Amino acid sequence: ATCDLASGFGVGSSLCAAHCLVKGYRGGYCKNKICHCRDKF
Repeated sequence: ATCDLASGFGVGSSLCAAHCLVKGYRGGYCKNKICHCRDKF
């Protein structure tokens, strides 16, 4: 899962962002324990 607890003292926003950058997003943030990406080109 993208989001957890030991996500670098967070939830999983940094991973979500970087991970989605690979796909084609310009941002990523974990909300409601779910990786929600933003800006899909």
